[PDB]
Amino acid sequence: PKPTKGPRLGGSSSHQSALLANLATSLFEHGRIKTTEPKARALRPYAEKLITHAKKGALHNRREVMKKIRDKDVVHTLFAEIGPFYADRNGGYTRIIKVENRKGDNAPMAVIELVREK
Amino acid sequence: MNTLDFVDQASLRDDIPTFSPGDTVNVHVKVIEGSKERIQVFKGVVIRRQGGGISETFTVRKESYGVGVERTFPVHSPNIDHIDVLTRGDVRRAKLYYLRELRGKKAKIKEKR
Amino acid sequence: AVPKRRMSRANTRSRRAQWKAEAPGLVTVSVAGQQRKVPRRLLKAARLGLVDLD
Amino acid sequence: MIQQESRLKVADNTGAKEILCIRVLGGSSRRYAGIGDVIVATVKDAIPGGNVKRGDVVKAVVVRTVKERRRADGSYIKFDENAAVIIKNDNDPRGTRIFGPVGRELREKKFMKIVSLAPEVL
Amino acid sequence: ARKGILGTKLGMTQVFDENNKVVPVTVVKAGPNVVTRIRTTERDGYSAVQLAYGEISPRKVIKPVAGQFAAAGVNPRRHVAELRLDDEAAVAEYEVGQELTAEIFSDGAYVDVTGTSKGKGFAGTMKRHGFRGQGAAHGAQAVHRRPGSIGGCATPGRVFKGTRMSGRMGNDRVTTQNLKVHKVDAENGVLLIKGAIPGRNGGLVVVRSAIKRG
RNA sequence: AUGGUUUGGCACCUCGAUGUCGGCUCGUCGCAUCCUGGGGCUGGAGCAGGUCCCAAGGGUUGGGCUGUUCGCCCAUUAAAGCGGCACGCGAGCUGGGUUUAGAACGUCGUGAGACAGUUCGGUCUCUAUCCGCCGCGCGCGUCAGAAGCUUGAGGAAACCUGUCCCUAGUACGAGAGGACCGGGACGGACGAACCUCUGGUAUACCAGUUGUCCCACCAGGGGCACGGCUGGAUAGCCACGUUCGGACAGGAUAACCGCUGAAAGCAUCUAAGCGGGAAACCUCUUCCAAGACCAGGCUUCUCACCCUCUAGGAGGGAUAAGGCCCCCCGCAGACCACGGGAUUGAUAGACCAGACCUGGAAGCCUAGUAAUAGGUGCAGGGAACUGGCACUAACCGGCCGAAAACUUAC
Repeated sequence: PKPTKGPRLGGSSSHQSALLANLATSLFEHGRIKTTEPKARALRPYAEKLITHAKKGALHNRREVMKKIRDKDVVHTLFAEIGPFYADRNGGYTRIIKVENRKGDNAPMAVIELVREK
Repeated sequence: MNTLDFVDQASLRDDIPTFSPGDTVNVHVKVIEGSKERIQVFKGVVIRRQGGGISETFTVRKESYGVGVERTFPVHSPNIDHIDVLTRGDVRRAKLYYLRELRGKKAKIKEKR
Repeated sequence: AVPKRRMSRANTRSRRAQWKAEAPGLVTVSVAGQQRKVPRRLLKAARLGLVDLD
Repeated sequence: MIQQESRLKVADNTGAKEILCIRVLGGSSRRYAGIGDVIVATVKDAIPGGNVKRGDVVKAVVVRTVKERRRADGSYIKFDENAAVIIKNDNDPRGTRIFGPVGRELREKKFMKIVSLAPEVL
Repeated sequence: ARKGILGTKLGMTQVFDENNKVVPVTVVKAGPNVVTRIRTTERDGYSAVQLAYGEISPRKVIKPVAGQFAAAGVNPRRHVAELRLDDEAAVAEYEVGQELTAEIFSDGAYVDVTGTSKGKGFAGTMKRHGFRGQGAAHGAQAVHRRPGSIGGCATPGRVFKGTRMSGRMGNDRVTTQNLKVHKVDAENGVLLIKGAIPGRNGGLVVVRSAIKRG
């Protein structure tokens, strides 16, 4: 999606890519994760586009997802439940909730979770 | 929807033959030589095409008298009376800038068969 | 560069007065029945029970 | 775009092979010379039997450039090499034969003899 | 006298004239303008006409602006601006409620476009003032872009108000003069102005008749 | 006779420290003016000069040699001005020279050593307190609280110039040569705005490919090796790109040209007067600007409800118009601010479609012993741009915020 306007998240572009991949993997595996607010803000489009790939479930899309997720159990869950679950929803798969700041460095924490309403 | 499209379409020019980089075309360009009209044909290889709609431009490169010549034309330019596509080239790139360093035998292009 | 002179009390206090903290704005919320103050930034989180409230 | 200390191949048959630009005539502190500009140049390489000699200060006009040059009708022209033709004070070539194509800009600058002698004008 | 209109910068495109030359033209949405207030010498001390432009929902206007528009007699508009005329005979042809559109201009007319320049942020002297930086080699130590000398040797011992140094750049009202109107698209209310006008796409611009070439 | 721009003289100034020349970067001022501008006489026929007045608005090039200032030279140019400001500018830069310690040559001294004689090499430290300057906010004020649009005292920016074509090969001139004035086009340097074109960049784009490890394996991919290296690369920023600018006009003037005429019966551009007269001056162009304390003007909106001490004023509370904070954001941005949206919503993301970039995806089939090639197929993949779409987030929300009175005139 849209690249970050400012400097990268983890201090380098490769670290940022690995960070986004790991965060997306954790979000798909658990269903909700807690992280600093900018991290979730950057994670939203990445996870939503991965879910969009998972929605139209074909071998091509499976390879497209696997070239970013790298975790096979999470890929199987994504293409078995998460994919079909959002079949009739057009966008807005995730939501961001702002929570209390961190104690060590006063970083703004936020919780990003998949929607389960319908 | 490309907001300036309604302005663009009025000056857009039809009848442009379809072509791709690598094709060999001859461009019939009208010129002015002491206030009289004549058409000078420029025959060469289409090495690039930068899509912009009305501002779409294509480049044709020819080897003339041992000196390489490149000419860039707007596709919808009224100064171009007619474009004729002679042969279809087989290329793997959208821009043939590597042809600027090749001469003669090495600078030939495969023909689409 | 080094300071050429010792700063007087007036200038020191006047510039020191600008180092201060602003009071965050609090709005009420109803969780588990009892009413308590929570910043409006955390209103939704408090309503979903994501904020530890002592 | 040709400037000071730039080298140009010679596109005529005066015996010179390569010249070095000294000044770009046509205004004080002028910077670049495109197709059709007159420059002051010194001959760096010359044919052993040619009439010109190395180090001769001459007057030449640029006829080819590598940097593409915009035209009035929105089209561009780009050559492969920078080339110049040695001329006299009356804007005629000191040679009798021109090698390689030239630009249309030599017509609006009243270089009729060079245009006529050129093998082709683009 | 000097005509004018409020418009919006839509973008820039390319057109070919009747000599087949290329003409880079900026598209200006010179939309419908409504006269809201008339400035007169007998009341305000100067002669000017006030124009309104843009569309906004009626629930977005505050009570004072809505009251002013209602007193004028027209629906509120997003943008309001004044055109300074020269005398009362110049303002005699404008009355409140009259609608101004793009066809007040004609092909080949010369116009002056006023807009807010793009923002460049806190810009250094190399960018803000065209300073030539110091050498990038030959031992120069951390002075590749700094301005260098400021004053000199005591005497005034001060810095001479108006010294050019780094600071905020852009975001200032700018007027470009003697722009030629290539075409007036009446049905879209669109002006094709040859050249570049200040501001970003979608910004507010004021198109006025040229003061030098008109 | 001026000047302290040159070498001088004095030593009042600092040895419990004032960087010593050139160069770079950045200036500001004077006119004793290099060009452009206005005139006079010409030992000025015209051209072109000579010379002298007025004139400081702008401009006043790039290189070779030398550490150089200076200077000579090479190309140009309208011209390549002279000077002041610690011979401006090292808490801005350089260390080439000078000016430590090493070493050598010539000369001097028996010797240690020495030479405003020569040559090679030789640490340039600092987090900005105050004034100053460039930008940005907070607070209060402008006699109720606010909101739109502005007038402008005052200030800043800009001010350059060339060639060619008609008038005209005329005037003048033995001929050669050679115009005044007025119109038009194209340029050089500089400045601003902008990204349609060209070009640069491109750390979440597309494709190729090397070494290696991993996804059990083939296939297909992934991590690392400067984004591993290459070929392209939309948006944004930008110039090498595009467009535009220096004006026109008026007033008062300088040198000067004058009209009308005294003192001084004539004369006299003058002591009364009245006129022309320049890139200088005031307007004119662009921009800032009511903290302009004379704190402005035209409008519009709310235009009210309590409690307390003692009723003199004051204090406190709650409000209206409106603003801010929290939230979604920006091509606005260090922070702040500014601008837009906030369910009565297209502000951002996602989704769908298009534009554009890349260049023909995976799987399957076919041909080939294989490398590989063809079909399915303008395929697949994808960021900025455009249009739809409330699916996600802009929230069942907090803080501020409206009137002593009197005099005179009508």
